[PDB]
Amino acid sequence: GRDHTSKQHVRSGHRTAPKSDNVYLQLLVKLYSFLARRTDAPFNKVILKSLFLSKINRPPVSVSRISRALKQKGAAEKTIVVVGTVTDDNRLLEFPKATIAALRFTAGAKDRILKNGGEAITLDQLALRAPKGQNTLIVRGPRNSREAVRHFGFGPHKGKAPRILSKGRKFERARGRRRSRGFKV
Amino acid sequence: VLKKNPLKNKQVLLRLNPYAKAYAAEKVGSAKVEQAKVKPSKGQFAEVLKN
Amino acid sequence: SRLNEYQVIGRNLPTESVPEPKLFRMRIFAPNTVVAKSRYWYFLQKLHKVKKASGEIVSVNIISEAKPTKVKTFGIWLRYESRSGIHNMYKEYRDVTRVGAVETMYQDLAARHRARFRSIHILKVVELEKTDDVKRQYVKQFLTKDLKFPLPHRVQKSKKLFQATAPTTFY
Amino acid sequence: MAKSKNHTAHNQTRKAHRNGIKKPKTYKYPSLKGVDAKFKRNHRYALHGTAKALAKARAE
Amino acid sequence: KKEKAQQKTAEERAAAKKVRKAANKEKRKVIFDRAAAYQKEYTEAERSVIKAKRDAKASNSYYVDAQPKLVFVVRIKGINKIPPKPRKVLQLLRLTQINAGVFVRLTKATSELIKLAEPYVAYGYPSLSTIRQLVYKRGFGKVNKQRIALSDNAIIEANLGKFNILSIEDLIHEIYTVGPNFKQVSNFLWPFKLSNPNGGFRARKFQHFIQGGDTGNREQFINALVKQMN
Amino acid sequence: GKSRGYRSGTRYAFQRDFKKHGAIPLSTYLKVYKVGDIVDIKANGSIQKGMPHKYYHGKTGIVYNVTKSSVGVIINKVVGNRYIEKRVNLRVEHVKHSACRQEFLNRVKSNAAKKREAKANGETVYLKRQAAKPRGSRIISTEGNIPQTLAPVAYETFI
RNA sequence: AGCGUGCUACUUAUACUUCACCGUGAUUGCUGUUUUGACGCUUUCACGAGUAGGCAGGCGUGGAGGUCAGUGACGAAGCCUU
RNA sequence: UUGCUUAAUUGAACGUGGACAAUUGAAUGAAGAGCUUUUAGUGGGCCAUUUUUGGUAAGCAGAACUGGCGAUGCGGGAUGA
RNA sequence: GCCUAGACCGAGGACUGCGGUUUUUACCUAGGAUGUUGGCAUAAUGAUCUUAAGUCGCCCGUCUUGAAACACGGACCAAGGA
Ligand SMILES: CN[C@@H]1[C@@H](O)[C@@H](O[C@@H]2[C@@H](O)[C@H](O[C@H]3O[C@H]([C@@H](C)O)[C@@H](O)[C@H](O)[C@H]3N)[C@@H](N)C[C@H]2N)OC[C@]1(C)O
Repeated sequence: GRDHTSKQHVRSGHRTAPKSDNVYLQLLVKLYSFLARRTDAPFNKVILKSLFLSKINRPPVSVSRISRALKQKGAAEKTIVVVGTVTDDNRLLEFPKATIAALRFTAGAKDRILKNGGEAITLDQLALRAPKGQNTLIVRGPRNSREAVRHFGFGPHKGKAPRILSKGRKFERARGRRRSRGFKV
Repeated sequence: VLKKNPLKNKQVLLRLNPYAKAYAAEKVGSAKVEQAKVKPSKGQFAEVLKN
Repeated sequence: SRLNEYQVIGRNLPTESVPEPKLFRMRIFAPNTVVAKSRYWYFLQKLHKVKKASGEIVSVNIISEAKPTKVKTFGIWLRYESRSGIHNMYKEYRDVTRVGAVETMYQDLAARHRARFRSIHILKVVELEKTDDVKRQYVKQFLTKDLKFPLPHRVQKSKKLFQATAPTTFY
Repeated sequence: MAKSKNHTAHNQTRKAHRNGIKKPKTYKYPSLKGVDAKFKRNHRYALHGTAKALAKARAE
Repeated sequence: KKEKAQQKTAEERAAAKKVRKAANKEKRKVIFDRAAAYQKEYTEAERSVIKAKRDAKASNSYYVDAQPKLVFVVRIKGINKIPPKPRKVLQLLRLTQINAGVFVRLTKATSELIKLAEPYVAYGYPSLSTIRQLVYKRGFGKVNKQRIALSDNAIIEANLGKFNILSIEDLIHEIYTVGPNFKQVSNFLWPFKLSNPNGGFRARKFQHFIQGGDTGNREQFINALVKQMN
Repeated sequence: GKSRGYRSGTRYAFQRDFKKHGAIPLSTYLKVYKVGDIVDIKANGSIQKGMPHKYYHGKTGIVYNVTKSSVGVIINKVVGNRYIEKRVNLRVEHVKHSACRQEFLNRVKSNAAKKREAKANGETVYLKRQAAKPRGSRIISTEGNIPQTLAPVAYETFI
């Protein structure tokens, strides 16, 4: 026998491949698995793990967030990398000339990038023109902005949103939420 | 592919420990010690026998 | 052969008050040195208010028999514990070594008094040198002039299971 | 008729040690909720002034 | 092409290995001298203690040996029905199976640790030949969380060479003389996986060596037990 | 019926020491507590205000808040399978500094001084503490100290 | 062949040691030889009890889209059979 | 720095700048650490050593810590949770 | 250090490594069994079925702290059955 100091036969708990069956995503995984295996640039390994991520773990990245990243001191010429969708933002006043590498561009985002003289490229083109991720800047979208996240960890005095179907004065605003109705939690 | 015991395999013994050649050549395992004959207990230490 | 006689010498660890603490010696009958030092500390913790952690063993030495092929009579003084109480007793043994007599004593107290080794303190083992010192008739009867005796009814040990000749016990 | 076991803590430490017992995480800055309101009020101004002074000296 | 292509490869290997052996002969001379020097200091330490013991008798004194600095601890109890505190202690000693053995450097801290594990282990002070035999026959290294046989000095140099351990004899010397990098050398060794003793234990194991059992500190008879189990 | 009131079970824990009743010596009120200080909690039964619950009697914690007559102390409490951080308001009569910390700060100063001495000397010293090691070899003289033999003694009654 | 006690050998568990094989988990490397499986191949190590229960990978049945220009009155399907 | 505090140029809390480097300040271990969501079954227990209450006592009734059985075969205790 | 009696195993499959002997860009016992001989192929050999012998083996399902139970359902078979 053995007095085990840890649970036996535990899987790593990390995704090792895309759950997706998109053949072209698999082609990209193939390219970046080669790159992460043969190049030891940390960027390629990060990109490889990113290609495995599920949809909610790849939030869309707006062009305004990209522009704020491009305004960082020394970053006006970096190649912006997004493993996910780049979306348009109609709140933006101006957008600069930039090279953005992404999985997907919405039509508005691509029109705005191209109109200001920039370049909208895919991840294989990025690998060809920067095999080690030289002069890149990875940008990630906000994971916790999801509406589902509002209801996580709900409980007394926690300040989270209730799971509720209708909104109004008759819907869960009485006893338990008001000192005039018993107590407030 | 196969662990070999140096205490049995002479070649593996030499691979791990080059000095094992000199130890055998010099007969270190059966070395005479040069000394004289003394009895340091012939006095008080003979309180080992009786008090 | 079960036992050896040891001297064990120990002292208290030196401190500032007592730079040269007094050396003490015990004669111990033990199977090996580990038990010998254990017994030394057992008796030192009874006799004195000392512990093993505040002391040290100085020396452990076999005490060989002086005349291993001389027949002797030993008197042994003992303290043992019964099921019911605590008793002193004195018994005599014939042997050629002190360790042989002590081993016989342990067998004898196991047999007649059901005294285990843990229940017995050996107060003193003394070679009785004058025949007048021998007090017990069960050993005294082997100290008479021209002792001779037969060994009636000899039983021969057989190698085979079946013997073709009738048994004999002559001798 | 319905008499049963009333209470025991048997097996309770065994359950507690399957995933516990975890210490709360420590942070460099603690929350000042629950600290004396007069101290906390002035500490707000002290931090605000320090940033303004550092933002000044860095210019020169 | 293939016989030609493989012959051309064979020559490049054959010339490159010619360079390596010359580089390995200077390193093998280094570990040869260390092993010879270790032998000399083992012999001088034994003789010096013998001379001191003799001189003490003549000068009406008693020589007291230095206390042992090293123990070898063998777990001889199974894995069921262990109270939590000794269970945790046995885990912290890397003794998680029966007949597992590790080397421990004696201090007050580790002595009280072993004290907590006493009714489940047999321990004592290993001789140099005991350590040598254990390491040579059942010595394994922890290389990237893997039990790797110590079949070559390269395996030892790659993992412990940064602590100036270049050979199996360096490792044995570090264990036997409780040296400066004892922690790293002892932890690099996988727990020794011994057999049951040829000849069995005493009639009943689970009582102290002093009371006629097999547990506790037996102090030089650990070597006979290792010969039985190794 | 059972009884589980606030001070149940505190008959002896909250008693004053024998011949130690009455007025509090003023040294209790002259001590200065700062956020981050480590304090032992001990309830004084003669000060009914700002008292600890019996759980915190004999516990040690960090000071996190300082008010007119009291300190706020952080205590970790095992609740089920985890610790909960507790915040207890205690008047200074129920609080005292912890001495181990003063010892540790002294050691910090000594380590710094020794390291500076070695750096000025040109060498390196070891600052880690060590457990007690086995003793080395030694020679014992028998001058006026001949080993004296002891034996177990016979049983005697004295009743 | 009882009781107390010491000793020598011996007997044998799914336990321990070495080795083989299955699986699980981790792990080494694999594109100018990546070769139509890279969901693949390959190096190495450790581990394997299980009710209630969770999950994974498979086996089997009726019917539907596609494909094998599939089997079949020279015998389909069913049924019996060391 | 401050609107708090001191008779104060005193403090308090948080800082700029400077210095102290692998002995970064005990041991041993560490199939790594942290974090989140979601959902099953269960919510009759019972036994042993020790501590322990009621009862003459109980294979009785009720607590404490740990180990077990339940959920588990295997060698031994003839047989047996 | 030396001599000597038995047992079980032979995973892998060009080469590549570490060492040794050096008499040698060589050879080795050193990164896992080869050499040789006899017999057989109308068969020595292996598997299954039937039966004998040795050894072990209570009746499943279920509720239950606890079932082989002198606890309950079940004579048997097909098809249906959540
Ligand atoms: C000196 N204090 C002791 C305390 O140490 C403890 O003693 C136990 C003793 O009771 C155990 O003995 C116990 O358990 C054994 C067996 C089932 O293990 C039983 O045979 C025995 O009847 C039972 N009393 C004994 N084996 C070890 C001592 N430390 O419990 C009894 C005690 C008097 O409180």
